[PDB]
This record gives sequence, structure tokens and C-alpha cells, in this order.
Amino acid sequence: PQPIRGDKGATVKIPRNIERDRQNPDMLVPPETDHGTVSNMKFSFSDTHNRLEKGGYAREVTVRELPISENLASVNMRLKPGAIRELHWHKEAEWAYMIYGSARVTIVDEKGRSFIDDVGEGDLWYFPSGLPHSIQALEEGAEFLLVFDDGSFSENSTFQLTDWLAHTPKEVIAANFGVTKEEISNLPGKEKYIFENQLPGSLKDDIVEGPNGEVPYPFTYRLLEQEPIESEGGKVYIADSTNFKVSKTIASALVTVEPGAMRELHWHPNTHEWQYYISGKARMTVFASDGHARTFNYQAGDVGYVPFAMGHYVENIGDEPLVFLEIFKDDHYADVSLNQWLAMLPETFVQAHLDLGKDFTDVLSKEKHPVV
Amino acid sequence: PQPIRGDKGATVKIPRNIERDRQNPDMLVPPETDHGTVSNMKFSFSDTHNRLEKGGYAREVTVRELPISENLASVNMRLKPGAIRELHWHKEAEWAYMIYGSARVTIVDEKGRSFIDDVGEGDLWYFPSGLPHSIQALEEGAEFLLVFDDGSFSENSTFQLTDWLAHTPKEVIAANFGVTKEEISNLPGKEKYIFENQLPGSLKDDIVEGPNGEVPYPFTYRLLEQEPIESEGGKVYIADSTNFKVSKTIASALVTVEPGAMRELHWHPNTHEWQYYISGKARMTVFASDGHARTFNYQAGDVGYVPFAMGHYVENIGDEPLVFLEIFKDDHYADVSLNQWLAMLPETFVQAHLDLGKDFTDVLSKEKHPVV
Amino acid sequence: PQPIRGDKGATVKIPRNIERDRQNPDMLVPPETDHGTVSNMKFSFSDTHNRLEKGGYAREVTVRELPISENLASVNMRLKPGAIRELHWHKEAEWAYMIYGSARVTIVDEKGRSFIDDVGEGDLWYFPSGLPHSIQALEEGAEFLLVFDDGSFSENSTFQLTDWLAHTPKEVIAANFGVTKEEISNLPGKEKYIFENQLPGSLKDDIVEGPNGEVPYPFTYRLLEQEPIESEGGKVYIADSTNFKVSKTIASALVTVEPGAMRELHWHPNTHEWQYYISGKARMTVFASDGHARTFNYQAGDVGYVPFAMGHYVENIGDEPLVFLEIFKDDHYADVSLNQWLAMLPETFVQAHLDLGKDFTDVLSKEKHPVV
Amino acid sequence: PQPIRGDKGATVKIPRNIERDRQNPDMLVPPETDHGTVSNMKFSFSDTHNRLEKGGYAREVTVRELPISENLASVNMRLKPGAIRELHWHKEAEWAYMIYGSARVTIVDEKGRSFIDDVGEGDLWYFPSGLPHSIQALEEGAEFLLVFDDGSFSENSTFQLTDWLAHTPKEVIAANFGVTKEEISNLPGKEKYIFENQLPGSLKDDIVEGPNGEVPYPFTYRLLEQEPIESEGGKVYIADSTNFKVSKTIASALVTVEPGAMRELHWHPNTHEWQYYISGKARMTVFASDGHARTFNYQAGDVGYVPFAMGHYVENIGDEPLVFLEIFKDDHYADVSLNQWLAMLPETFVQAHLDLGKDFTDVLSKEKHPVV
Amino acid sequence: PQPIRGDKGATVKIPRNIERDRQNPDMLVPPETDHGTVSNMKFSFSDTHNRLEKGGYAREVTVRELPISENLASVNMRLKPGAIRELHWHKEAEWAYMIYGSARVTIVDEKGRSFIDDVGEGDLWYFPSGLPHSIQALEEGAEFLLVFDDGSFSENSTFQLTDWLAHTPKEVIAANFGVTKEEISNLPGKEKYIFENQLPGSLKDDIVEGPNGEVPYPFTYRLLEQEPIESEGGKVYIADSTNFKVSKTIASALVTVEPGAMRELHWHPNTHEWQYYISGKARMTVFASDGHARTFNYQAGDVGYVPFAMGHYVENIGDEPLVFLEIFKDDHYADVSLNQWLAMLPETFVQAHLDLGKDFTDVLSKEKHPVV
Ligand SMILES: [Mg+2]
Ligand SMILES: [Mg+2]
Ligand SMILES: [Mg+2]
Ligand SMILES: [Mg+2]
Ligand SMILES: [Mg+2]
Ligand SMILES: [Mn+2]
Ligand SMILES: [Mn+2]
Ligand SMILES: [Mn+2]
Ligand SMILES: [Mn+2]
Ligand SMILES: [Mn+2]
Ligand SMILES: [Mn+2]
Ligand SMILES: [Mn+2]
Ligand SMILES: [Mn+2]
Ligand SMILES: [Mn+2]
Ligand SMILES: [Mn+2]
Repeated sequence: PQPIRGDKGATVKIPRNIERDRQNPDMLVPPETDHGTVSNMKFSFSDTHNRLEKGGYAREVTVRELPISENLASVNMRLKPGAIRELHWHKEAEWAYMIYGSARVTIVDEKGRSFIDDVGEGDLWYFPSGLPHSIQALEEGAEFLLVFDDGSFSENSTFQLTDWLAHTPKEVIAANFGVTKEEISNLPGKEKYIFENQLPGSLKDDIVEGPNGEVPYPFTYRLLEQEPIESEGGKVYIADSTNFKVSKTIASALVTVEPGAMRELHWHPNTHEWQYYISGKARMTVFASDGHARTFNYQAGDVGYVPFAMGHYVENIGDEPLVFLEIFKDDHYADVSLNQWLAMLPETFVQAHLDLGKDFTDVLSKEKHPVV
Repeated sequence: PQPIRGDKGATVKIPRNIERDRQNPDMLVPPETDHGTVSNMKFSFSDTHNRLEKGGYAREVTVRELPISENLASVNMRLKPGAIRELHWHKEAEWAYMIYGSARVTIVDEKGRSFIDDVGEGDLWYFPSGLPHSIQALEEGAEFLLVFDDGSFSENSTFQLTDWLAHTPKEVIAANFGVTKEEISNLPGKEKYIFENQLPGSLKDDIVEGPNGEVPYPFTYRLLEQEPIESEGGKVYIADSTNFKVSKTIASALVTVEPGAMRELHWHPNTHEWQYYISGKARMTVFASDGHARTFNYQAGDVGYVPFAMGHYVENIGDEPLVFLEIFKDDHYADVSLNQWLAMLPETFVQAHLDLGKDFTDVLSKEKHPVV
Repeated sequence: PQPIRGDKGATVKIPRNIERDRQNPDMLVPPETDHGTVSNMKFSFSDTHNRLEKGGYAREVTVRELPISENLASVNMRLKPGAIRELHWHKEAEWAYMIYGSARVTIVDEKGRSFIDDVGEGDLWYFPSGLPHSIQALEEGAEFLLVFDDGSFSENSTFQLTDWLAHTPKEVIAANFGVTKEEISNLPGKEKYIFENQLPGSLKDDIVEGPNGEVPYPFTYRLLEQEPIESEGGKVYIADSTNFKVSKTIASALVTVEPGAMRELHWHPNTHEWQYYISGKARMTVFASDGHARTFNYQAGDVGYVPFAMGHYVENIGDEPLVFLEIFKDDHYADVSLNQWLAMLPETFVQAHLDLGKDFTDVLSKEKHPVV
Repeated sequence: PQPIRGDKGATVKIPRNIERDRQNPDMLVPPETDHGTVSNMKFSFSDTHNRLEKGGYAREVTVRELPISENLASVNMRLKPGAIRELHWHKEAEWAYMIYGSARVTIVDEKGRSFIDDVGEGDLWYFPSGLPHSIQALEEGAEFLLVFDDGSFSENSTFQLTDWLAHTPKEVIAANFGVTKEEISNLPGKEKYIFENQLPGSLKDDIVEGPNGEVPYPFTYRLLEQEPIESEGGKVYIADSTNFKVSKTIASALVTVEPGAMRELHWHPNTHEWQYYISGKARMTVFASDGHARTFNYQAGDVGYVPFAMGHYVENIGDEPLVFLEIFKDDHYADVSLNQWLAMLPETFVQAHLDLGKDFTDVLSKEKHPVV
Repeated sequence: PQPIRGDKGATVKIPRNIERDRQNPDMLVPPETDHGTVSNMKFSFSDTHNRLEKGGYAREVTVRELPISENLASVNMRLKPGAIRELHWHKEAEWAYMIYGSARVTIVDEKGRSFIDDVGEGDLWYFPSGLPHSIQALEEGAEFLLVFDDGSFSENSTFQLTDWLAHTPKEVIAANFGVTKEEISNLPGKEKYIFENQLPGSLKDDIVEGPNGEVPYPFTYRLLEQEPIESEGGKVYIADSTNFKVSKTIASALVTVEPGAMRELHWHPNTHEWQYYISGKARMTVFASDGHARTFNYQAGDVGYVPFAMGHYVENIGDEPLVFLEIFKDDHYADVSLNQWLAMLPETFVQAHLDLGKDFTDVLSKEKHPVV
């Protein structure tokens, strides 16, 4: 491939990364309509350090990797069968999508109520900031995407149970529980983070009963069970605080785009959009106002971003289905469709703007079709 | 005029701007009670660049002009008869007051519901952040004041319909609507922003029906229709989220002060006050605490500002009525009257503070009179 | 005392402050488990400038003294019998705890409604931001702790009644009230702030009736009247917006820890904790995640702080009861108990984490006991 | 005047400030070539609060008035005959230009060396940061422009001699000088700032001799004595650290533009330009790159600004001479002339850029002519 | 490849980017010694938008792509034979390395002196901030790396000649040069940026003579002509202000590492290191102190970064030579070699630190060998 478009551009003369150029066709050779300075809106998990542990791994994309995403950060975590992500808590709220396998999660709220449940492929969970939780993969192991509502998410964001105890005077721990220092002499000297463990038993056998009762709302959500918004070119599954009650700071949508289809031109009137590409290949042009626009390519891993109110679309440029997540730090999902917008205005008024005739306004639809 | 007060000050000896000195009597010669460093709280639209277009003009006062106003910015827009302010949207919420003429506005919400209505002198509109809208002046043309809830409002805040399409690949636009590239070959190459157009027909003929139903609440408000708070020296018309339902981030008040009257000494316990002087001449002293106070003069255009909780009053120093707007970035209007405050406390307690007698406390009123 | 722990440390060889070293046993000789850089979380009112006035005094601990506390600041105020803290208002909300004596407070809201009441030892008050108020000590005088919801609280935060009038043109004041300049010639030339005054009469005689009616909710709260959460080692009295209705930005808890007891290991899932030590002596280790932890000593005065979500405990290390306040800038109090958390999880799962057996999990309690 | 240019713009329909519109012809009706968002680069001293004292006055334009000027602030000070600007010092360096009258200044350096001298119209002075100084007007009184090298210049920037003593324990002052508290009982209770005083005697009689010798370099500079750069349309007098040795942080140029002339198109490769218009009327277009440019009008007072490297010119649009100051926070003056730049490049290369022929390149001059 | 190291890690179960994983062996499977949160220190030009023009292209890596690099930004520019990078200037200083081909550059300083010269492969140029310049490729075309001393480098950083004129009133341009508006009617309406042009003639024929004389120092430097520091595993060519006189804000080093060799363990005691990989493949571990370290992989394009004082090395992990640039925003190059450091200390002292014997200290060298 060469950076040539018509009579513009030229061949690359210096040593280059041909493999990456092939993955970014629309960046090596952008649309003629691209223009102006626009921040980077793409980053691959494959370009991050992978923390390997006995029991799995974890890699992250944060504001230190993708500066534009100051409000959201993400971790791609993998657990082997039975492996446990140590009991912990953080300052940020946590949202997750199970891509592969399954796992059992636990969480106890500020009123001493516990919630334990199994999560499979296509399911989500949301843990409010500060509430302690854990994850343990089941027989197939597990690999999921975590999203935290602070782009600065880092090592100083998470508190591990064993790390806390390892840094608390033995005499204080003893006094706190009413035991002797000798009885807790075997406590770990360092945190575990992720550790191998035998597979757990049936969920029903793990349920713990308490004097505080059951939690008011579930911390897990079966996203694929609900009926999706079905368009001619694909489908959209949405989960925000209106249906997944506890998810107050994260609204999400799983979008599937068939080959030859595209997520239509639209924008979000509420907040920034954070994206994760599960599978497939795509291209998206972000319109940043005042004649500024830049096109980006995305595939598999890849994290994407669309700043608040910027116009965009997501086109499948591959032969396989395109599947990605749209994440928003808000209590609801909201979007404005270009097609629907114009369809709901007087025909001659739209014609006056576009210098087009009735032949164009005749194709506008008053019904919203997310994927065409 | 000379900067002389009693035995203080002196005549100006260097070349000067006599015209401006005449407009700022209380700045050239401030009250003896003024003291300390206080930020500038005044700026004139006449001191800004006027963007002229075929169909009208627009000038703005932002944080780049008035640094103290970081949360609110304003645009003075003028449209000729039939002229259209191109379909667009922005990150900020928009509030407006029609000073002269009338116009038809359109807006479509995130659920595909449209609202179209005509706005006349004394009417307002409020467009939630991110929702697309337009303005088209009627037979008398129109001139209004726009207020956006972010002082950094600029060119990167607004997204124009034709600018978006002009910066989107033709093949993508074609695919989005299901037409050929040839059918959209006549789309504008650049945005229009403001453009001349034939006057529209009757409002009833423009109303568009849709499968999503009518909007829950109107985006326009007839401010002058309601009964105002009538005081001995003037009247106050208030519009906040309690009566103009959709206006959640902007609370407003239209104040009219007759000659020889004044908006009484008061402060706002909720947020900063942004002002626009429609007509007349005035002076206001802002009390910034810790013995700091500065007096400013205002007239016609002029934008004013009163930081959160600072004490102030607005005195008419002219022969004609004084008319101005008080704007607040909040979901409600709130103020504390000095008179009412003292009137609601034990008489001897107030006397103990002011070193004054019953003769003074006897004039205090338990009823609030905004303009005396 | 010497900074020696086992074979670590050494004797101090340079001139030193032995008195302070004696007050900070756990800082001169920290637990072996302390580690890493942790910001200072302690400051004494005795290390601040005391503003002395005719009628009392006031000293403060703000972000300029304790940098970690950016959201909360405090003032220790003392009033002699009958002394008045001048009518004033500020940008910040104000919360208070009467430690000694009693006082009468007044406050008028934005609707012209007044609230006057007497506050005794153990009582609280909360004045919403911007609402004018006053304090006048009764026959025993008064000494209380004030907490403002902005760590930057300073001189530019408070507006005094007489200071406002002293910096307002006489002709404007006259016009505002409808009197002559001669009638207000005796107004103070400078603010009073705190001034001596004769003791007031009975509360019932001070109550002012108005055309706006009574306030919807009281601005004072009798904290010690309610039944506290009683544990084996002490008690906790909580006051947040769920019971003390008007206190929307401040949640509080008065904790009493008997000798030999401790506020258990816990953390707050909602926000930072600000502390004030009323009496006694203690030590607290703050766990800041990622193997970081630091221990601090506190006594009498002393202000403490625990950043959001950090693990902590408060142990009484003296022979007398330990009494302190836990303050949070939020509309509710919330905490997660380490004991309760583990008690509500499957036993073998906890055992897998701690490398401990049934003997340990058997002591866990599903009921929360704040002080053990 | 009306905001109309050809077929663009329209008449103003709302109440307006006709006087200011007349002063800003190029802002009400900007050049067709103006475009994009550009910060405000103009502010009038007449729009500022004038501090009046017994002996003169002072008004300032700081970053609180003109946000773009973060590195430089200015004060317009006026002193009556014999009046003294109290002995003081500040954190910022101070540069000055005597516009009217004359004054005697004093300054003592960190080595105890004193410098006393008289300054007349056209003379300058530069006081390094932190060095104490004073100003006393002579028989004609004085009015000058002060420039400080920090845009945040305010009340907290200046330390007055009597204010320091007024806030130092009497016993400490006594001990410091070896006198009794009784001997200093008459010290002022408050600062003087500016105060009336009898005219001083001859300069030679005020010169103080010391054991530390004379200062290495003078703190005053006779700008108009040197030969200026004389062009066909005016002249330029430059004073920077290369000729006015002590002026290390301020470089200056006094520019005079005859009617029908203009300061040529140029830019500064070193730093931002701060301007003060002494007399006349002008217009300047600032080119901010990327197709952004805005035109401003200036007259008498007025402060102007040109951010670092932006292209500009200053055209006299009046019938009288245009006189202004160009100030730079740097140790040298530097500029690049558009004409000279192109004149020093191959002719065909310039022709290739401008699409113009030899007829144009033939008029280019290799010699720099600041004012044409 | 799989993220597995011994008994740590696991196979990837979700869709992935195998191509990128293959390019980042040490990121997918980091050294066991890596630990802690470390910012991203790598970015590929292939992952950026390529601006294509008639005559070449340009792509950039700025702080918007690589957040850690706040002080330096870079552009990879390509010019076809004879193509011109339009006459322009910027706020930032510019440094360049010619990787392929050759070009003629022009620059005029603030004294009207011009410098024109040809630059070939291995040559550099440095243009001080604000000084106008141009680049025109010769018969082979050209491709080079530009480095600007501000990470925020963007569109608002560069001023183009034709863009300035296009946004300046025609009447002003006419007056500035003494021509009629008609004579300049053919000036471009928009900037050119990069445009095709006929190849220039011999350099000697382009040299322009002026009344200001020759520039004091050359703006170009033949880096490969000088004798490099030759080590056993490679060579280092250094150019800083001590030899390339005008390059005051950029110090550089071209490093060549043979297969099986490595840039030794070292750190820089002066400032941050910015890197560009010309050819080959490598891996570098950055030691960030306090037990934090992260390994990164680099190849062809790729930009790297090493924050101030962090320890590092650069190992060739390929079969071909590794060639990269080390750039520093400082007036000199400086480094501390771990080997040399220990070699210059008492043997037993080093042994006491490392718990190693004479066998190790015996291999230390007092001479610095950059590449081993
Ligand atoms: Mg464009
Ligand atoms: Mg005062
Ligand atoms: Mg440790
Ligand atoms: Mg333009
Ligand atoms: Mg380690
Ligand atoms: Mn988690
Ligand atoms: Mn979207
Ligand atoms: Mn709008
Ligand atoms: Mn008000
Ligand atoms: Mn208070
Ligand atoms: Mn706590
Ligand atoms: Mn001074
Ligand atoms: Mn200039
Ligand atoms: Mn350049
Ligand atoms: Mn290095």
C-alpha cells in the first residue's frame, strides 16, 4: 500500500511498518474530506504491556495510552479455570462484558447484603464505586472487558484484601477480629491479585444468607436475552440505568453490523462515547466541527473514542460481522440520527439547506434505524 | 469630566478617551466606599468583532473577552427577513430572549420528536445541549440574545449540518441514505451558517407529524404573558425550571427599573449572575467581601457579571426606563433581600449590629420588593 | 523516646522536639507494616494562628494547612457570654457541633422565612450555602467546631453585614431603605466580626413571625437525643440528610471509643473522611493501596483525614474515652466493614484468600459492630 | 454606522452604543478577510476603576481585564506636583514611560547602593523585581505608564513601607533600630500609597553617598535622545537590554506613525507584544495562523496585544500622528519584516509562491523600513 | 504467540490482533522483572492520519498521540522531486534529519540575513523559533523527520506565507509594498502548504546577497561527516549546541547498533529522551524508580520516549542493524553509564552493594562504551 490518492501523496521511501499500514487503509490514505487537527481516537490492547500471573493475565488502556479518554479506562482480563481475581475494591465504578467463558462474582454492599451470581458470554455486571467484589472463572475459564469510570485508572485505584491485611499491624488485626496474633500468623505477606484455585461448586451452594436481607437490585444483567433493536443491517442491545438499574454511571450498547452495513450517521447529545471492537474490521470518520474531521480504522481488540456531540458513523469494511461496544459515562443512552432528524423537518426547509430536491427528502425516514 | 472627588484625584494630562469617560462616570470617579482589587465585571458588544453574513450578523462576548464569566457566554444575533441560521447543534445548552422581531425555531429531540414554533418579542427558547435546532426570521427580521452555559463557547462548540456533510465521504453519505453519489453531487461544499431565504408560510403548515408523538414540554416560553412581581419602582419577570420546564440549566429574570428606582440590595445564594443590559443606563457596586467593592457603569448593549454570593444592587441613573436580564446557570432563581433579611430578625438584634435605633428598624419590610 | 524498632532505626543526635515526639509514638516509631509515600493526614489547631477579638476567638485548619483536605475546612470558634458572631453569609455550606456551652442562632432563607433556635452541647446546625445567619453565645459562653464544604475556605469566603454596608454608597443605602443619609450616619465604619453584647432574653420572645410562614425543615439537630449504634467498645451517633434533612452536603458521625477499644477496620465507598478529635488519644493506619500505608497519632484538638476508599481503623491508645467526629461531604453516611464483608462470603472462599482455616472464619460476624 | 459590508450584514435593530460603534469602525464592519475565533486583543483604561488619592490617581489593565495578556500588566499613574508614590517594592519588575511632566525616582539595590534621578517626558526607568523604589512628581506634576512583567499584577504584588511597619510589632521595630517604643509612637497606622508633599529641592542636593559605591548601571534611560530608526512614514526608538542595560525582562519601542503611514507587516520571533496607544487612532489585523485573523481598532488610552509570532501591522487611520508603545517581556527586541524576508529570497521562488511576476518582486527591499 | 511465561499467563481466547502481537513479543510476554504502572512510551507513525497533498505528504506524532511526550513533537514529511513546503514559520524551534534524498532550505533571520543550503542524507538543520523558512526537494525527492520543541505542536503552531496574505486586507498589502490592489489581484486565495514545482537550479545560483552580511552560524549540519564514538557493538554521532552551534534547544544522537549488540544501560542527568526508530527492531526496558519498570518493543517508524533520569538500554533484537535517534530538549547531550559509574568507585564499595565479588568488579571499564 502507498499513501497516494489521485494526484496527491507519494510512495514511502524510508523503512516502514507495512503490516500496520495494511491495517490502517483509511489512515495511510484518508478520505479527501478529512481535514484539520484531530486528537488520536484509537489504541490497540496489543500495544500494551500484559501483566501475567499464575491464573491469567490483564492489560489496560487508560488516559496514559489514549489521552482523549479522560473519563473512561479499560482492562482486558483473562482467567484460567477456577482462577480467582482477588477480593478487592476501587474508587471507580466497574462495568463488564463477558466475551468468552463464564465466571462467578461476589459483591457485598454498604448494608452488609451480599450478591453472588454466575455470568456467561453476553452478560454484564456493574459494581458501584467502593463496593468490594471478586471474580472466579468457571470450567471454561473466562476473558472479559472491564470499563472503569475514570480515565486515570491505575494501580492506586485498586485495594486488595490481602494487601490491606499485609500492611496493617498484626496486633490491630488480632484485636479487630478477637483472635491472637498466632492465629493469623499464616496471613499472606503480599497480595495475590490473581491466583489459581480449584473450581467452585454449584452457585446455589455458595449463596450466603444474612440478617440484612437481599440486595434491592441485581449487579448482573443478561444483555443478549432482551429483544434488540433490529435494523436492516444489524442489531443493537442497550443496557443503561433504565433497564439495568444499578448501572448509574455507565450506559452501554452492543452493536452488530453485518457485512455491507454501517452504524448510521449520528451523534450523542449527552456525553463522550468510548468503544471496544470485539470482532471484525471497520472505519469511522469523526466530525469535530468547524471543518475538522478525521477517519480511523479499527479491528479486533482496538479501543475507540468519540468526544461529546461529535458526528460519526461506523462502517463494516470486512467480510465478517462487525461487533463492538459503545460505552457512555451517563445514566442513559441517547443518540440523534441524522436521517430521522431531517425526516422530521419540513421538506422544503431541508431542501433549502442541502440544495437537493424532493428526490432526496423522499428517502428520509421518521423511524430510527441504527444500522443500515 | 475629570477623575476628581473632593480633595482626591486630579485632572487627566495625557491623551484620553473622553467619550468612554462620559459613559463611565462612576468608574472615572468611583464612590468613596469602593476599595480593593476586583475583577472586571463589564464588557460591551460594541467592543467585539461582528461576523457579517448574507442574511444578518453575530457577535459574541465570551470568557476570552470577560474572564470572570467562565460558566456563561453570549451571542447577539441579527437575522434579516426570511434569513436562516443553519440547522446545527452544540455541546452547550442554549437560552434566548427575542428583543426585536420574531422567528420560527425547530428542534428535534433524541426520541425523534419535533417541535416547531414562532417566537416574538419578549419570548424565550431553551435548547438542551446536543439537540439540533434552527432559527428563521419572519417578516420583520429578528435580533435576539443567546446565552450558552459554558464561558468557553467558541467555533469548536457548534456543528453545522452542511459542514458535517461536506466533511463526510460521499460514498458514506450515499450509503447512509440509500442513494447514489450522483444524487447528492449538489450538496454544499462549505457550511452556510446564516443564509438568505424566502419567508416561510404559516406555522400550522410547517408542523410535522411523527410516529414518536409530541414532545413532553415546550422549548419556547412567553415570558411577558405571565404576571410579573410588581414593586413600587418596577417589575420582574422570572423564568426558571419551575415554570419553563425544559430550562434546567438556565434561570432568568427580566428586570425593568423606572427612572429614580433601583433593583434593591441583595445577593444570590445559589450561583453567579450574568447580565445583559437591553436599554437604559445604570450603575452597580459589587461587594466581594473582606472590604472589597467596586462600582461599574452599564448601558445599552453591555454584559455584566456578579460572582456567586457577592452583594449588589442595580440603580437606574438615567431618565429612561432601565431594562436588563439576570441570568443564572442553575435550575432555579433565588435571592436574599437585605431589607427582608433584617426585617425578619429581632429588632434589638439588628440595632446591636448597625448602631442605629428603632427609627431605622421601623422602616424594614417583611415582604420582598425587588425594585424600590 | 528514640526512633528504634528492633534492629532498625537509631537514637536522635541533633536538637529535637521531645514533647512532640512523645505525642507521636507511632510516627517516631511506626509499625513495621507501614510503607511508601503517603500525604500528611494530621494537623493540630494548636499549630494555627488564633484570631482574638473582644468577645472570643477563632482559628482555622484549611487546605493551606492540610493540603490533602481540598473539600473541607474547619474553624474552632469560641464566644464569651452574650458575644455575637456578626450576621453574615458565605459561599460554602456550614455544619457545626457544639462542644461546650450553648448559643442562639438565626437564619433566614431565600423565601424570607426565619428560623431562630438555641443549641446546646451535643447539638448541630447546618446552614446551606449563601443563607445569612448569626450566632450569639448564651450564659455559659460557647465553643464549637465549624466545618465548611470547601477546603479553600478563607477571608474571601465570608460576607459580613456591616462590612457590606460600610462599602456601599451612603446615598444608595438611604435610597434602598427610604431614609436620609443623616439617619444612617451612625452605621459602623468597619465590620464587627465578633463583638461583646448583653445576654439575650428567652427564645420564645425572639421568635419573629412573617407572611411567608415557617421553614420546611429545622436547621438544628439534637444529635445526642437519638439512640446511637451501640457496640461492645463504644457508640456511634450518625446525622446525615436521611435524618437531619437540611444537611445535604455534610454527613457526620460522633464516635466514642472506650479505653481498650477501637473503631473497626473499614472504609467508605462514597467519599473522603475528615476528622476532628474532641478528646482522648488515638492512632490510625491509613491503607492507600498498592502496598502503601502510614500510621498517624491524634489527640485533643487535631484534625485528621482519610482519602476516599482508603482502609482504616481508629484505636484508642489512652486511658480515657476517645471521642471524635467523622465528617463526609455527601448526602449520606456509608461504610463497609471488613469483618461483615468477609462474614457474608462463602467460608472456603475467604479461607482460600487468607490461607487461614475454619477457626478464623468462625469468628466473623454478619452484624456490623462499628466499635469493638 | 451600520454593520453592513456589501450584501452582508444588516442594520442594528436593538438599543445600542453608537459612540463605541463609531470608535470601532473595523470591528462593527470588519475586513472581508477576517475569519475565525480570535481572543480579544484590546482594552481601554477608560473602562477601568480609577483609584483616587490625595495627590493623584492610578488605574490598571491586568489579566483580569485582558485575559490574553498573562505575562504583562499595566498601570496609568498620575501624580500632582510634589506628590509622592510611597516607598515600596513588588515581586514584579517595573518599566515606565513618562508621558507628561517629570518626577524624581529613588531606588536602592541589594548591595545598599542608591540611585536617585529625575525623569522627564520621553524618559524611561526600569526597577528590577524586589528592589525598593519611590516616585515624586516635580513642579508640573506627572503622568506615566507603568508595565509590570506578570499579568496577574494586583494588590498582593506590592509592599508599602508604612504598611509593613504598621503590621510589625512595635517592640520588634524598636529593637530593630535601637530606639524605644515611645520614639516610634507616631508611625502611621495605615499605608499612605500616594500622598501630597512639598516639592523637593535640586537633584544634586538629594544625592546620598554611601560606603558601597555607585550602582553599576543607571535605572533610567533617555529614550528620545538617541537617534531613532527613521523610515519614510515615521520613526522607531528602541530600548532593550542591549542599550538600556538594567532592563533585562522588558524590551520596548516607541513608534510614531505619520498620517497616511503604517507600521509594516511583520511578526516577532521572540515573544508576545503588549501595546499602549499614547495618541492617535489605528487599526491592526492579527493573523493567528490556520486561516484565523481579526481586526481591532485602537485610540488614545487603549491597551493592545499580539500573541507570540502572530503576523500584524498597525495602520494610522486618523489625521494626526499615531504614537504607541510596543512592549516585550524579553532581553531584546526582534522582528521579522515580511518585505525584507521576501526581498532576501530568490525572485522566482517568491513568484512561485505568490503567483505574481517580476513586477512585484521588483518592489521588494532588502533594507528594513519599520514604518512605510 | 501466546501471553505465557512459565506457569504465568494463558492463551488468548477472544478475537485478537495477531500481527501486532508478533511485533510486540516483549509486551505480550514481558520480562519477569517488569512491574508497576508505567505510561505508554511507544507510538507508530503508521497509526497516524497521513495528510496527502499534490507534491507529498506529512504525518505527525504529538502529545495528542503520545501523552508522555509533552515537550517534543514530530512530523514525518515526504516531498516529491521539486516539491515545495511553503514558506512559513512557527512558535517552536525545528530540528530535522534527512533520511532519504535531499532538499534545499532557506531561512532569513531577524537581521535580514539569509541562509540557503542543500541537505543530503545524514544531514540536519535547525531553525530557531519564529524564523521563516522553506524546504524544496531536489531530483530524488526527499523524506525526513522533523522534531519541534513543544509536544502540543499543531495546526495553530504554523503560519504560512500565502495564508497570511489571504487573510490581510488587500488595501493593506498594497500599501505595505507600494503597489495597487490590481497588481496583487492574483495572490492565492488559500494557502499552498505543499505544492509541486519545477526542480531548482544550482545552489550557487540561488544565493542571495544582502546589505546585512552573512549569518554568524550555519543552520545545517553534516552529522555523518564527523568521526563517531565507535564502540565494539556500534557507533554514535552526536550533535548539540557545542558543535552544531545554532541548535540551542535540541541535542541529538544518531545511534547504530549491530546485530547482537545493545546501547548500554544508562540514563540522562539533564532531560527527557525522545526517540525515533529509523530501521531495525529493538526492545527497551524503562526503569521508573521505586520498583517500577516496563519493557517496550520498537521497529521502523515508531517513536519512543524515556522520561528524565529513568534508567534504560536499547537492545537490537533483529538480524539487521538497529538505527535510531535520541533527541533531547537541551543545549547539550549528557549521559551516565552504569558500567563507567561503578568502574569509578572503590571495588569493595561496589561489592558491598551488589553482593558480588572481585570477579564482577574486574570486568568494569573506566572508559565509556555506548554500544556493547
Ligand atoms: Mg474542509
Ligand atoms: Mg474599606
Ligand atoms: Mg509493604
Ligand atoms: Mg479564510
Ligand atoms: Mg519489583
Ligand atoms: Mn474490580
Ligand atoms: Mn455512537
Ligand atoms: Mn444554536
Ligand atoms: Mn442579582
Ligand atoms: Mn457562618
Ligand atoms: Mn471512617
Ligand atoms: Mn513600583
Ligand atoms: Mn510588532
Ligand atoms: Mn517548519
Ligand atoms: Mn538514552
